[PDB]
Amino acid sequence: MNAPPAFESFLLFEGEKKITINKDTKVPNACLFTINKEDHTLGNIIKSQLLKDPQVLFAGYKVPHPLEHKIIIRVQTTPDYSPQEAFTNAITDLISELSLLEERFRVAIKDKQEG
Amino acid sequence: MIIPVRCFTCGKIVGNKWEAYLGLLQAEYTEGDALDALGLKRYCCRRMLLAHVDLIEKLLNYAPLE
Amino acid sequence: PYANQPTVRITELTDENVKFIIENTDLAVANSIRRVFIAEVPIIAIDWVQIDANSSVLHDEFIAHRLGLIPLTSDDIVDKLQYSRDCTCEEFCPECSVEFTLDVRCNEDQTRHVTSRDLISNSPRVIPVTSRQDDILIVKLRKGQELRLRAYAKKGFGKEHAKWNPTAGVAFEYDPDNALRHTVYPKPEEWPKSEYSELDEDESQAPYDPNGKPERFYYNVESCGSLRPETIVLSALSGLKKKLSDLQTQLSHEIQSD
Amino acid sequence: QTVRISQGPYKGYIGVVKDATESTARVELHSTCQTISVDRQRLTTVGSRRPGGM
Amino acid sequence: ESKKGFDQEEVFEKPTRETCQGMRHAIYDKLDDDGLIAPGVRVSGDDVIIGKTVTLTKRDCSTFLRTSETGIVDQVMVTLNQEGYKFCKIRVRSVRIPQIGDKFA
Amino acid sequence: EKERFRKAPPNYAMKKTQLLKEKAMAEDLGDQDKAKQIQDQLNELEERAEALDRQRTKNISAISYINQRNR
Amino acid sequence: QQPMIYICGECHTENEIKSRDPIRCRECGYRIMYKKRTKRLVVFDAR
Amino acid sequence: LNGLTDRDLCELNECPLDPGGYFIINGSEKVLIAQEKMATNTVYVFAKKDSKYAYTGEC
RNA sequence: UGUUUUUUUCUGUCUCGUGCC
Ligand SMILES: [Zn+2]
Ligand SMILES: [Zn+2]
Ligand SMILES: [Zn+2]
Repeated sequence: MNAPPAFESFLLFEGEKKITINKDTKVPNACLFTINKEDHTLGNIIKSQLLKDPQVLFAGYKVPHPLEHKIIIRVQTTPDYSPQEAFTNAITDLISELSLLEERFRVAIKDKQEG
Repeated sequence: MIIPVRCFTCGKIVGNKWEAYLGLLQAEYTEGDALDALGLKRYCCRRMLLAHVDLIEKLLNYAPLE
Repeated sequence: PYANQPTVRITELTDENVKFIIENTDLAVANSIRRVFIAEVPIIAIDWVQIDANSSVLHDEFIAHRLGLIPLTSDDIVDKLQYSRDCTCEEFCPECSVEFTLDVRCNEDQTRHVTSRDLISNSPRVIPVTSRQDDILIVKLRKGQELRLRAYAKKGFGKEHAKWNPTAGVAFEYDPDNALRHTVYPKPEEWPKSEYSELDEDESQAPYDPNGKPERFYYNVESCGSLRPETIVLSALSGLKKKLSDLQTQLSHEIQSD
Repeated sequence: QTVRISQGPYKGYIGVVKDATESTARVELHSTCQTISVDRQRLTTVGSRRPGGM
Repeated sequence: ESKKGFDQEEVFEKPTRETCQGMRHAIYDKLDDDGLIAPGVRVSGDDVIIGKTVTLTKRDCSTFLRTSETGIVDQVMVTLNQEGYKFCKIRVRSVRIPQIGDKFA
Repeated sequence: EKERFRKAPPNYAMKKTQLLKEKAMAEDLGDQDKAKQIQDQLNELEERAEALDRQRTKNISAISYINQRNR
Repeated sequence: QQPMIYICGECHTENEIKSRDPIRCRECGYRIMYKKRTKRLVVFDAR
Repeated sequence: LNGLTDRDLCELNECPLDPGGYFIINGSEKVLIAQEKMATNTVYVFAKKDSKYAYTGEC
């Protein structure tokens, strides 16, 4: 009777923020990015892209509870490199790589048809 | 009771294949060749034509009128 | 501190499935692209059935359940229509939905086979998979029974329900030879060789490789019939790009607000 | 009375108002076996009459 | 229905808001005027399923769907029992989607 | 008055009519009456078989054929 | 003006049955009879 | 339904697969559980120890 | 120089059988 619907996994609720930044107090230059209504699709690629950057000292996400739709990403970089710009660069260059992959796949398909 | 529309595990449409499966078994083909003649490679989709029971016929035997 | 330049090579292009290879990319990107292939792919499907007279032997909900699983071709319609949740009108408008109708009544003595062909759609291009192989059997009617109803179709993705799952099964596989030791075979000689394995029949598995990254990820996206496989790949990549862009915009707004 | 949700995530469902208030109103969904509390303004009466009667 | 006594008597009839003294705080216009719900109609917990009213003016001696059932009426059948009174049976279906905690084996 | 003119076999009372005819034949000790009842029962059975064959000509018969050849 | 249309058991023939009447079909004569589908907005979600 | 073809059974709102052999009382399927007991007309010689008799010839 | 409505927790008996941790 109380099974949740299907739209509460991706659709935002009124008042609920898509992303929230929270600075950590245990170590300097460390913030936990909390993402709402998402899953491993949008966190694993960002985790790996952050891992590629050498200036990022720490990078990793988790799922507080599988039924609940939220992921926390913790990022810790060098003191001369804020984690906000690290996250922004990771997202931007991941977008660029995905677009390039799209373009290459499309040209490969169009060449494969009768060619 | 009736053929499903898609395989539970995979998702390939199998609903449009029960009648063809019966026909191929009808002519001379046997099951082991009929299944791959229809185009079912994964073993998960092959239970839909082997494990399915066709109980809709008995239900249709109880015609409401005439 | 930047990403990579992946390469693509299609090995088999057909109208039912595509086998392509992605090289020079991280495992996480590959797995995410797979999960988007399965879950987050826009596609049209039946999601609102109005049953007016159902005298069949099956349940009233059984008809709707079966109709929900009937694929609908959306090669150039899914990109145009908008999600019903974000619509700015009332009732299922044709600009954001597609109407269907089914009116079959077994009059002759022989039993009827109500197939997907009976779904008379208002739009020409939004039709069940019957263009170019028998049709999806919905139910069987007998003399005296009938089935009248009309349904509307909307856009959705597999994350909401399995009706919007275009891909049948994605065969994701990387590193056919067990070179990275990501799996340890107790008896390698007892296992068969992968389809894409380049090693000879003598050696069982490739030797260990300490400094080696996973590359050359293989794909076998298999379309159910609604969307074309390459169309599925393009739509999934475009959706992932849109999600990334929205996340970037939200992060930028959050940073400026602080 | 039978109503129809015209806006919000449940747009398209059909139900009968169970308990109504000045702002919100509980409507039991036809398909699913669950009752939700949707805003009254999100509802649109459709009714079910029978013209004729002769 | 049955003949309880010389003055007591049961009959199928929609218990209105005026003549019937004993009455539940539930919806009654959901069923037709016979006192039997039509098939394929929404019912939920604590909903009137039959329109039985016994005269004392009348008392709503009608049964209700059990709490936490939330099903749909499949068909309604009416007949006479051996005694010759109006005898009816109603069955309510429910699509139980497999959810967590259900016992499998 | 309705069943007086309305012919009996239609439509779902075929089994009931056959049972009634058999009971009447068993109860009746006469020869002509028993023969007439037996002929009526045989005619009803033949009509029911023909109606089923017409209804079960497709699918219902092909499924029996495939099952028998498969066994 | 609804005369409470009912459906016979085996004959499946429409019958008009009002209150304070025996529950029998217009021909043959049986004791079992069902009701007709409601006229309400029966709308399901194909989920 | 004694030796009746499946045609009539289907026409009488019944199935040929029903095993049968169950009474119908007040519209409820009643079944008689086969009770077992001690065989009659047979001599039994037990050795009950919690009594004053060493042996007992029950029949 | 004027403007029509206030009533609310009901409730059921004794017996037997089956299934589950
Ligand atoms: Zn399968
Ligand atoms: Zn619209
Ligand atoms: Zn009658």
